[PDB]
Amino acid sequence: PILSTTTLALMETKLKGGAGAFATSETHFGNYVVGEIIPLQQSMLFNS
Amino acid sequence: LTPVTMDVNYFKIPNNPRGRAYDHREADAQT
Amino acid sequence: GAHSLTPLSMDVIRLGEKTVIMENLRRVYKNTDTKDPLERNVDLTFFFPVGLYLPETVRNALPTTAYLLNRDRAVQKID
Amino acid sequence: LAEAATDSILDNPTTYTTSSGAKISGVMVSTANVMQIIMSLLSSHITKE
Amino acid sequence: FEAIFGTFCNRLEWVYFLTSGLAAAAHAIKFHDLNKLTTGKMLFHVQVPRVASGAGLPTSRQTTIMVTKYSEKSPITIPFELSAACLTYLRETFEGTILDKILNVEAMHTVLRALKNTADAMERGLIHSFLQTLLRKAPPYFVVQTLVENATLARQALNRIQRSNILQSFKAKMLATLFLLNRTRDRDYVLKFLTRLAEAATDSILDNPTTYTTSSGAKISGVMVSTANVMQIIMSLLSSHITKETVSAPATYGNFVLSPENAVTAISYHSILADFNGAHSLTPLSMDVIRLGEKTVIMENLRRVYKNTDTKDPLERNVDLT
Amino acid sequence: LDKILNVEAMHTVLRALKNTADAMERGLIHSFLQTLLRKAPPYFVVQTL
Amino acid sequence: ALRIYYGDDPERYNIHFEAIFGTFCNRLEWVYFLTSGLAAAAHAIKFHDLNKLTTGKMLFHVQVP
Repeated sequence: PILSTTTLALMETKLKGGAGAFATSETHFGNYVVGEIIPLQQSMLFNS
Repeated sequence: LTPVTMDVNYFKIPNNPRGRAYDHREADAQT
Repeated sequence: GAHSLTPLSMDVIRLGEKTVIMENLRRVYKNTDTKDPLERNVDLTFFFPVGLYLPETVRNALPTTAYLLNRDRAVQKID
Repeated sequence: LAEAATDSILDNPTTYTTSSGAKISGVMVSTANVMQIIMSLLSSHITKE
Repeated sequence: FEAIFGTFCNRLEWVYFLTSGLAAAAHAIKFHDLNKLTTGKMLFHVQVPRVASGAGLPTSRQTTIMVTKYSEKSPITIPFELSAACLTYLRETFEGTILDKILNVEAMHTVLRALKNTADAMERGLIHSFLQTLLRKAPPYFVVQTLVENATLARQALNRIQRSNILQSFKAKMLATLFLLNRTRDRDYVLKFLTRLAEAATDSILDNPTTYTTSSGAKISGVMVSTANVMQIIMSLLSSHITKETVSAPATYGNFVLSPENAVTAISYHSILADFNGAHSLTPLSMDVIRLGEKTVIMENLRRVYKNTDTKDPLERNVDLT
Repeated sequence: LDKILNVEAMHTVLRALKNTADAMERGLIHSFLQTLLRKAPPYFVVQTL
Repeated sequence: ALRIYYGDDPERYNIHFEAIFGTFCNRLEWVYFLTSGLAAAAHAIKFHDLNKLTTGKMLFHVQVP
């Protein structure tokens, strides 16, 4: 499964945020994110 | 001059100062 | 003839008391239109949901869109 | 990876020897990108015998 | 003696083009006159290797495609002044007295210093023109990266959305490495990015492997130039790879050869008429070589050629970010 | 001129012979690599073995 | 070279160099299989003809300690 996000605020706090945040899946009151199980995204965007 | 109802989500990611990437009848596929 | 040797130059790694020769096949497959068999093309499939519900005075919000990543690293939008 | 394989049946130890007394115990091939990354990542082990 | 002081006139740091580290990207040949050099093109007959690993597929190619590459001329000039009153002291061979000899040897030192000044500023102008011609050939890194990434899916049809995805992909590649060396301070990431620089280029057509060799058996596979600040940071950042070997530059310039095919052109043209009746020597020097993913690139600092001159270095641009 | 066309034909057939005898070796390395790729399992397979 | 490029008779014709360029044909980077690093996983033997080579099997008598 991949990085799925409902609103752009959680998107740009999870992508601007740091490193190793891609495996955390935080659930808000009604908003929710799921992260990728293996680091496939940040292995591509960080290594360029 | 810009509206106050414009989201700060637009300003975090790098985009144009117009708001558009003249026909605005087509929608935006980037945002 | 079967017991004669020659030296050359090669780059050797030492990997846990083992010596393995690294070798690059670029200099044999350069500028030829024969595709190197060492570069395959895997086909991984993903999946992602949109518009779920979370069970249980500002209320919660029910989603209707889903924002994903991109090869060009832009924010996607599926709704 | 290197300890996952097994020995071959007939192998002369006198061929494929380094300048010291270390017999070569295999071979690794790769493309340009991966081998360039490995060459620039583990230069404390990569030497030229 | 009223009062003595000390006066001293320094002689400038000399530099030749072949002894520089930049000459490992050149094939310079001393010709004589360019009036008989007619065209800008020069035909390169180049082979292509074909691997025969298919029993059902014969390649059936002639594999001797010729390429046409056009030249560009660039003159390099310098005004060169000389006082003629000193010149009369030399071209007339004065033999008067010891004071005549002293003014003679002073005029000799004057014209020798002027000759060394003009013959050394000519070489610095030559390195300037070579650097300018090489800067007018290199694309940015994301451009050649998007070229090699989109090599397999090149233009077969008109597709503007494909060009838009191309635009956004090199936009992301550009915003990844706008100022990468300013940004991070870890060695592994800049080593990986420099390796992806070094493997981004292609081979040149004609290159002798026997020239530009290190003390070991590692052929030099390129050259890197930079200014003072960036190269000083890289020297103080990756000292586990920077070492100082003895590279093997050519002894003098190459001398041109004449092909043996105009011989059979000239004999065939005589048949229409009524009746018929150094380049392989080397020298060592000292240069600092990096080892970058089984590639050896020469780092070179252009400070010692552009110091104290009022000619701005073309390697320091001025971008305008908004 | 007969000697010049002679040595030019010699260079032609020598370049053709070197081209075919060197592309044969590259095809040999291609076939050897293909035969070695048709023998290696993935790493987790031999690890679970 | 004087009789060769410029000609036999200097009168009523001359051979005039119109414009010269440079042409160069590279020779490719040679590679042999034994000198490659891949040949450290091989035991290659030059035979002559494979008509008398009947079977695909080859018996290996191997000890076990």
